[PDB]
Amino acid sequence: LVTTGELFFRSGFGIGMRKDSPWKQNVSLSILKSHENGFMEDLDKTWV
Amino acid sequence: GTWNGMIGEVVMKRAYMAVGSLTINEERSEVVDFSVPFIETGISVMVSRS
Amino acid sequence: LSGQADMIVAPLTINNERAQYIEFSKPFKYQGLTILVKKEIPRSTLDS
Ligand SMILES: *[C@@H]1O[C@H](CO)[C@@H](O[C@@H]2O[C@H](CO)[C@@H](O)[C@H](O)[C@H]2NC(C)=O)[C@H](O)[C@H]1NC(C)=O
Ligand SMILES: O=C(O)[C@H]1CN(CCCP(=O)(O)O)CCN1
Repeated sequence: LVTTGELFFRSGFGIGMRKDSPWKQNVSLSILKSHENGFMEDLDKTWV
Repeated sequence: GTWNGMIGEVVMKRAYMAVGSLTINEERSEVVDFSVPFIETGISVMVSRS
Repeated sequence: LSGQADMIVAPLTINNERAQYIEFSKPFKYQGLTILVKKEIPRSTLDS
């Protein structure tokens, strides 16, 4: 299988639910914490 | 502990909203609110095409 | 929105509608958009 040309719609996937929940701030906290320890690269080397 | 520059202006309310090519950092996250980014970046490596 | 599940974890895009309905956190994983085809077996076509 081959990819195309140039990629478009350079978006992001994150996490969000109803507004009754300040958990999403802790979610941002966790994503930056893993930015400070290299954990998404662990997920990448495991899966992607 | 005291912020300067654009972050200092925002902290001291001198600058209400911020505009500039500044990335997202945890230290700034504790003192300001990071909005939704409009473009991506990160730890990239560039090499000669050769 | 009906209250069945509490939090969502899934790679969902963030368009305008569901963002108006519910807010989202930082995008844990960046992404783009590409067409996919099963390439083609290299074959030179000619008679003789
Ligand atoms: C969401 O993030 C907030 C931001 O800190 C967390 O709030 C802290 O809660 C801990 C105990 O859970 C306290 O010791 C801190 O004083 C709180 N900090 C502040 C200023 O809010 C919270 O833990 C996270 N999750 C929850 C449970 O909401
Ligand atoms: O947020 C900021 O302050 C700027 C800073 N720039 C730093 C350039 C990389 P280095 O620090 O020189 O290694 C990147 C864009 N955002």
